[PDB]
Amino acid sequence: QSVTQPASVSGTLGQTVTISCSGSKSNIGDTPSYVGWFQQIPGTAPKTLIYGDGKRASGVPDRFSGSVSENTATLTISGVQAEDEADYWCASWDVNSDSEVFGGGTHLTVAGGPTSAPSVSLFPPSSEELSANKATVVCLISDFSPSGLEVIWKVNDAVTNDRVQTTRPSKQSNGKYAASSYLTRTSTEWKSYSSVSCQVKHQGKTVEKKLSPSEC
Amino acid sequence: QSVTQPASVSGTLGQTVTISCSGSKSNIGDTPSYVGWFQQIPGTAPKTLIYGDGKRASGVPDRFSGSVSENTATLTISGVQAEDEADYWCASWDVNSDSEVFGGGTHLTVAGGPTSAPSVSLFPPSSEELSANKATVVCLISDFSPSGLEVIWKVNDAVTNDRVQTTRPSKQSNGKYAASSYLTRTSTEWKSYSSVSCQVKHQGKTVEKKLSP
Amino acid sequence: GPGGMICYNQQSSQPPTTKTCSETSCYKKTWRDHRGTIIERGCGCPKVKPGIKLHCCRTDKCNN
Amino acid sequence: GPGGMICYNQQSSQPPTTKTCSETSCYKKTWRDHRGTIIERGCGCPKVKPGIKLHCCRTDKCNN
Amino acid sequence: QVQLTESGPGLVKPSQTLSLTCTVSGLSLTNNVAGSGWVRQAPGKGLEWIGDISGDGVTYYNPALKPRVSITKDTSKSQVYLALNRLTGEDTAVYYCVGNADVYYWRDGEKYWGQGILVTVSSASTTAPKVFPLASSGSTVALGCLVSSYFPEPVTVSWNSGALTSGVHTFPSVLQSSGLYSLSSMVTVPASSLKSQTYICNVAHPASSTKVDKKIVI
Amino acid sequence: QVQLTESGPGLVKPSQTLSLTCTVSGLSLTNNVAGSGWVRQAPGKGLEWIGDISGDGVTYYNPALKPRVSITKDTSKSQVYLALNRLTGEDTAVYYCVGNADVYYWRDGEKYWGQGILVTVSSASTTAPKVFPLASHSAATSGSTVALGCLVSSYFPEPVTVSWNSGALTSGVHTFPSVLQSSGLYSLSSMVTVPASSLKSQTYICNVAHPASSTKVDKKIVIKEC
Repeated sequence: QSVTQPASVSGTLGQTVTISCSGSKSNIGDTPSYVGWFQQIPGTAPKTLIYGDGKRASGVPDRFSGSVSENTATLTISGVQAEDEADYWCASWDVNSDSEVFGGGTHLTVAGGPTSAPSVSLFPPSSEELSANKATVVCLISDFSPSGLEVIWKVNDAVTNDRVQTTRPSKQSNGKYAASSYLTRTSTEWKSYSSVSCQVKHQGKTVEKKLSPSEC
Repeated sequence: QSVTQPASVSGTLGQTVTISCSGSKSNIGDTPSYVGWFQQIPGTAPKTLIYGDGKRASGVPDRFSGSVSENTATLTISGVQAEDEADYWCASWDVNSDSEVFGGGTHLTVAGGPTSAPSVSLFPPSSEELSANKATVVCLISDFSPSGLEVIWKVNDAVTNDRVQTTRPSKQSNGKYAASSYLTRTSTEWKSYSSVSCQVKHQGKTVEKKLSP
Repeated sequence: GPGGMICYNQQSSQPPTTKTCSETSCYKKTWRDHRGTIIERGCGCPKVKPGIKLHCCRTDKCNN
Repeated sequence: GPGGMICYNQQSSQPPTTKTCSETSCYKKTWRDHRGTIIERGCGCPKVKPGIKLHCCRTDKCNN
Repeated sequence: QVQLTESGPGLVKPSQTLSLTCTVSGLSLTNNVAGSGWVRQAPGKGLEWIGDISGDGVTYYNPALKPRVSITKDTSKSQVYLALNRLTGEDTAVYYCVGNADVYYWRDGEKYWGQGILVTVSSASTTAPKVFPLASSGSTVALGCLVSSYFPEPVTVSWNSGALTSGVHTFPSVLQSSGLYSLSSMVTVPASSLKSQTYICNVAHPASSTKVDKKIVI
Repeated sequence: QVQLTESGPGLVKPSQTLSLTCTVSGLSLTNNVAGSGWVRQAPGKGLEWIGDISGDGVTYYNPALKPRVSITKDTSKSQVYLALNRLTGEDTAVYYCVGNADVYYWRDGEKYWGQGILVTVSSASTTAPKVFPLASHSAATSGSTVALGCLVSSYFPEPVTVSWNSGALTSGVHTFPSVLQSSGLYSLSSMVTVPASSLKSQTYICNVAHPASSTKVDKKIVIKEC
């Protein structure tokens, strides 16, 4: 059986938001009712928000509530906070397949927080790594909001796109976002370059940091 | 759903015989039980012998009984009289298809009765039929047992087989059997033939009747 | 049942109510809560989740 | 049960007997005869004939 | 006394709807678990259940016929009606009305059948029969009449309007290459009552709504 | 205090059987209408229910996995066991043990989750990580604060944890998501922001833990001038 929920929902801080989960009479519409709602912060295990007959789990804030109308269930977040930005899953039990069915998931992006410029930290290949004919330049961007940005590597002063791998931004413990980019070269390539650079474009600003090979 | 019963069963007079009807747990094996057994003499409406949970219907002889084991039911005739020669049908109710299902039927041939010679009556094409430029010679054989015989038409004095249509023997009110054969020709064919004849072979005997214009 | 099987649809101990149904069956679910036993009536014979006691029957207004 | 759903299979008011079942359901049919009320217990939830009251449930020894 | 009597057209067009009625005397069309319905038997085919309607008006149809089958009833008139649309030659058969005197559960009671009503599906039209005489031990003689060239197959035969039943036999029909049916009826009679007693047959072709009375004189 | 702890191999070969154990503390594996079972989440995929075993021992499996799944339980040991055979790359996922504190009917109660255990299905063998230091003049987050870190490089399978000063240092820490290099191995970076004044006064060691290889690396970040 298949239950479908929106792929993405956006909300401003303080704004009431709803995530909806559409199913069938065999599952979401089955009586007595069971529809679970679970919150997941990417990279963590899911936590139960709503359980059973739209009941709020222990220790869950009052702003989360769950309801069902016919074959469609609905999670309501009344006053989205920044901590609520996360993935949300609906589950139900289908009696025709005697099986628990989950939705596709819904990413809630809570926007409207304060803006912060990105701190860029550029790190050169370690001498140990270089002892293996391997060079990894590491660019760590931190303490920036909103989540979106662009990373640009440059060898010498020209833009390069080969062996570049960036990770999608992720929230920090303080609430801002962070990202990592890796420039992979051979030790000879690194020691031959005049200057490597990592540039970050965010909210119209640009922050560039530069490194150069040494015999340290 | 499909219930299967033997296509044919033979029994001697006085012998105990059984007709079996095999099905599934959804029908014959369903509880509370229903398996009906119905007797039909070809050309008649069915008559209910057994109904419900192997119960004998009103007016049915005591020799008829019905039983069920798992998904297989069985009708038992304890001492088959010759009146019992007939088609037999089993029916049940399938709960998965909510439907009544019948078997393929079983023809019971009760043999061993007394032998009787066939009376043959050969009638000529009517003057009206010939007034329609058509000729039908009609051979009616009656009051013969066993059921089987062979009919042979002959044009002139040699046997000829063109447009000869015979019916399968059928029981009469007295208990014996009867059959009819029709020889169809155009009026000129009949009026030109010297002599038509209808011959009946039954139980080793030979009875030929002849009619000429 | 002129247009179909007629069957009860009232809830728990509410005043008996009936509805016409295209199904040839009719059901009475019963389960428990902190409030006590909860009954639900309708047509068809639905499959239930464990904990629900399902009764069902195939005659007009049999699911009381 | 350990190997499957355990369920009553006795008939009418006989001494309770239980059977291990591969079905995740268990049933109690009841009907009437000249002899009176007849109950039949087993596993699954079978389709029944009109006149039979079917009660099935999905927990161990629930079909008493 | 139970009597189920079917009535309706014996010839239906392949582009019509077959509608048959069954009048019931002696059975209950009101018991919730008792049914009344229709079975059929086609030539060289087995018994095929069409459907049932219960005392509550609930219907159960043969799944293979469900899209074309409708069974209804009027208990005030004590009748059950069958309707089958999208007709084909395969729907040609003898249709039996049936009644189930059930008591406690479906099919727990005796089943009563009607005589049956032969229904033929054909684009051809009815052809009435031609009744020709058949006259030609010396203590008893045999006469008859041959019903020739009729369609559809259902034809009835009597002798002396039913007064004569001893020694009578009506035979099964035959399909000639012409595409119509023919049968012969016979009776054996005392040779002594040949010139003094009258011997007439009464053929009835219902599809053509015809009744012939033919005297057999030699 | 409910606690559901998964245990088992993080790396299984495509021709074996995945066997996971779940130790349960605070829940009942005896209520007939309460279930305990397994859910899974594949990378970049949604939550997929594997199965449940009820307080009566009755099992309910995801039909799409039914032929290969077996869920059992030992109530004396308060444990639930999962077994999945005919493994493929598609079975690589995070496996969560779950418990349903249902009361009156199936799924009427709160659902509790374990922390999840990552299981990778591969014919490749484990590769321990090489922890390299990350210190740079170009890591000046601000004027009063500097950023150091360590790069965990070239490990398989993916589950790796990172700590700083054995957990004594948690403020200003951030571990990043992993990345799959062309080599077929994983790499991630952990970072921490520290006061610039303490660089010569405080020691900063990171503690990487690779469970699939049963390895724990400790890398001291040394700030040396050339």
